[PDB]
Order: sequence, then C-alpha cells, then structure tokens
Amino acid sequence: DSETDLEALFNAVMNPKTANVPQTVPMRLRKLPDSFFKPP
Amino acid sequence: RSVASSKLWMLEFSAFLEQQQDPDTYNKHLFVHIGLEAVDIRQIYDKFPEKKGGLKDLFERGPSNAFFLVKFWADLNTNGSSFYGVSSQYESPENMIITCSTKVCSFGKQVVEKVETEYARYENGHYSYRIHRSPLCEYMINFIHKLKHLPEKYMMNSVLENFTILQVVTNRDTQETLLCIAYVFEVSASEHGAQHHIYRLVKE
Ligand SMILES: CCCCCCCCCCCCCC(=O)O
Repeated sequence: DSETDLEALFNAVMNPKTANVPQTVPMRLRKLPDSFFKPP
Repeated sequence: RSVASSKLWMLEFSAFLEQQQDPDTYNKHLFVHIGLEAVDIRQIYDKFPEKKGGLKDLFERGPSNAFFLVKFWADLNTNGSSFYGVSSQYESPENMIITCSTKVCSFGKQVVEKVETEYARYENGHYSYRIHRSPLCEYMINFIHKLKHLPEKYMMNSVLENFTILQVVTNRDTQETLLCIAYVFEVSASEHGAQHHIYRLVKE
C-alpha cells in the first residue's frame, strides 16, 4: 500500500527506487486542450 | 470578467514573497498572478477531494457558470524578514457575506483548509471584497522550499502533477457557490515570468 504524505511526495521523485505514492495518468496524456501545456 | 459567475467576479489574485531589506525597503516577488476554453471537469476530479462537499458534489449542485480551472506556470526564481502572502479582490452587484475556503490537496486528498470570511464595501454602485495579505500557511511555505531544492525543473513539474489548490467562495447565509476555482501547476520557463490560462469547467 502507498503513502500520501509530504516526504513521500518528494521522495518518490528524488529517489524513485523507494517511491510509494499513488500512480496516476500524466496530465499530458489526458483529454485536455493543447493550450494547457503551451504558456502564453 | 474572466473568473466571474452571475454573482461574483475575482478581479485580482496574487501569491507573493515580500522581503524586508531594511525598514524602508521591500522587495516583492510574485509566484503567480491574475490581474475562455472549456475543460471537461471529469478529467480533473481525481486531483481534488471527493464525497459530499467535494468538487463533483459542488459542480453537480451548481450553478455551472461558477466553475473554473486555472493553469498556473509559477515563477520560483527568487531568494527573519520574509512574508509569504496571498491577496485577492472581488466584486459583486450584491452585498453579501462571503466565505472563501482554500484547500491544499495532494493526490486528491485535502491536506489543509484555510477559511476566510469577508464583508462587503460599497464601491460605485457595486460591492467590493478584498482578502489582503492573507498569510501563506506553513505547509505551502515548506512546499515551496522543498520544490526549489530539487535539482531539476522536470522533477518540480513531476511533484506538481499531484499538487492542487481548490478555492470555493460561498455566500455564507445561503451557501450558494459564487465561485469555485481549481488550480493546477507547472513551473515557469518563460522570460516574462509567471503565466496562466483560465478555463471554464464543463460537464462533458
Ligand atoms: C508551485 C507552488 C508555488 C506557487 C504559489 C502557490 C499559490 C498560492 C495559492 C493560494 C493558496 C493559499 C493556501 C494557504 O497557504 O492558505
């Protein structure tokens, strides 16, 4: 089971071998407008 | 009037770090500032609180024209004498007592809620509401510090995938949703600094 706390959040990115947070669909792969990822 | 329902318009929103150099000298850095395409709300429900009072419940209850999604590109390029704050300004044709609830969310779970009550000031036939220099909570200050200490920009964006803010502004007496604003974040790379896109949240 995963943890959802602050250290775990940054740990998951810094030390991915010990990551234990929920898995999700990247925003870029969702049904969102093109402008969402292109800033003005 | 972008972030505006039938009853309330948010004219200004800014989160900032103010540093007191000396008694007469202050340096202010803006992290994000506001001063419309549609997004299917179902695409973002997972990033926000569920159950009664959560985003889906609020959206279903309406009005539909009160719901917005703001994508911020945040400017993190900044350095005892620090104040982290948020200021916002609103206008309404009505004199209401409003409550502004700000929820910081991580992997769709509420981590903290700030609740502020604001009363109206008459202004040229309409009414103004201002949340002036609301202190940024310790969690947010710590989050910014941790983000900045990450070695890579792609890492910051990775963390930000699962960090959101939900702002719900309510008529206190009636509990009508006046504005509900979902905030999503990336780091700014632009030379101009912080940027944003504002979207209308729709049912499909
Ligand atoms: C990527 C995070 C840095 C961008 C600055 C965060 C934006 C602040 C939004 C207002 C949230 C206020 C919540 C609180 O501390 O009470």
